Amino acid sequence: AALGLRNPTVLTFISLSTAGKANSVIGLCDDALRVISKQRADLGAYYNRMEHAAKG
Amino acid sequence: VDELLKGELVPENLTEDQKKKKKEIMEQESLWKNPDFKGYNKTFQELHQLSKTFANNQFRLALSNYQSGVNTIMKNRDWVEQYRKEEAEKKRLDEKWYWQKVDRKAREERVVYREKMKAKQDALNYFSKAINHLDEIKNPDLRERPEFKRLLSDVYRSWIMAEYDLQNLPQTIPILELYIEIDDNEKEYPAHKYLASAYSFEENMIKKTKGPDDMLFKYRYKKNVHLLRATELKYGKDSPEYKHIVNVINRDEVISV
Amino acid sequence: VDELLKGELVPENLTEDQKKKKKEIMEQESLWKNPDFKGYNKTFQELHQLSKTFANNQFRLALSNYQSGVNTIMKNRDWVEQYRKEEAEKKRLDEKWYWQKVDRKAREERVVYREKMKAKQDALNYFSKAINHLDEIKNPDLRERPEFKRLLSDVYRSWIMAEYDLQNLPQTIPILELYIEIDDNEKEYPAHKYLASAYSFEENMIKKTKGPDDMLFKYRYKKNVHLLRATELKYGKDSPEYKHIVNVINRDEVISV
Repeated sequence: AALGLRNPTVLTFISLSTAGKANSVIGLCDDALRVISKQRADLGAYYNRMEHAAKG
Repeated sequence: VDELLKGELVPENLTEDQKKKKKEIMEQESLWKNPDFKGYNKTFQELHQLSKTFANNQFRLALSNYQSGVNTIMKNRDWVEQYRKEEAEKKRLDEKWYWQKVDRKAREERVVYREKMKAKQDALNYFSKAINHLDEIKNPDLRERPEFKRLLSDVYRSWIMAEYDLQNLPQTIPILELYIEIDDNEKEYPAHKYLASAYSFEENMIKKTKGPDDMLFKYRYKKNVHLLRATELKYGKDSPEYKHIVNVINRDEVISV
Repeated sequence: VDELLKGELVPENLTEDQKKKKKEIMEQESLWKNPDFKGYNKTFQELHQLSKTFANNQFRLALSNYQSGVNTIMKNRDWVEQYRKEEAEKKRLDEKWYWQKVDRKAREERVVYREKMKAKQDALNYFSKAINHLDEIKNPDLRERPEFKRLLSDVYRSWIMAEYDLQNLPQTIPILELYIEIDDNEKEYPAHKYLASAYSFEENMIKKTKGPDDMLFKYRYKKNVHLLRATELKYGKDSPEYKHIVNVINRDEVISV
């Protein structure tokens, strides 16, 4: 739901049974991949600062 | 008479004894005035769900969502009308072949169809929110009021109309059946027309996926019942249209002689 | 006639001499009035278990647990009926395929099964507590009273029905054999219906694990005894069903020509 792959209200998730639908899903996965990448960045950024603090 | 003119469910303000009871409780709550109080046990505060203040607040939230959903549908038709007007009025200096005009036309149809579905999906979310707001009105007395039945039918009708456009026919069956149980909506032929198509979709899926025979028949019987009822409500019984449908249904159904 | 209307086993209050005897003993207990006395040797104080006061307190304890266990079962059936009602009445805006309906139903049947097994276990603990109280009523005279046999049969009946739902069939056999020794409970066909199944379970396990042949035939013979008896009580001797069971039983067992 948070990655945009499922409607948080109606609860229907994406489908690839139609060629026209699949083209629009390609854009959906791009935004889904961006959200995960932005999340992994913040986690790694926290890990880097914590690594400095332990050495300090 | 418009039931949504005031935008409220029930107008909230008489007995001398009741006026005395209301006086003493207000005094008691002043003694225990504590805005930071939070009930550890939720049972008592949940009784507020049966109040008239709660029902009015839920009714207005559903009204707000219903208006937004209708605005989504109506603005889309305004945009589609404006888009077609703008496309026809712009100069095509590099179009000289008939197949070029067919090619240019098909893009406009694809653009229009794309935007319509986006509007239908956006409006459906508003209606689904409006549906949920009315479902948590737990007071049966407030559910029988004309204002509630006026909004409940309008929310159901728009949700059914939009969901059919998204080709989600089987989802419209539960909502359509609750629609014809309110007031005299059962006498509307559009309600039974939609149920005929929706149950035909279910019948094909059982036939296609080779499901149970019992479900195949039930979807077939429900399809015929509402198909015939819609014919009667619009063209009348013992009409030329009605006789046509009876021949079809008898041929389709299984009978024993 | 209800033997549990008053909620007591025996009413505790005549002879002129006996009334005099009780008076002097009450006087002796006044001279030695010592609330802090504790008997080093428990044999004398253990005779209190033969009193009417002891049995009445135990009977109410067994009665109290029995009601809690029965109320536990009945509250569950209210919950299951309420739960099924609520699920069918809520909206499924994302369910458009038949397999989606099948999967949603399968989830509900798991939730219902989970609570039933939980409810049966909760009651079975109560019924076992009720059974434990009744076995420590050591006065044979008070054990013959109509109030006692009324509660004893109800406690056993509720316990056996709960135990069978938990599939602990071999445990029901000792309790069922005690049930059919109370009043004319032996003439109930459900009592012999359960013994038919429970002994069948025992025979299968001896066959499955290659147990002793003596235990194989004993459980086989007992299974036929209570299957034939259950048919006779419900359908009657020399009935078509009774003829059916005799053919089956004669075929299964070993006979000599």
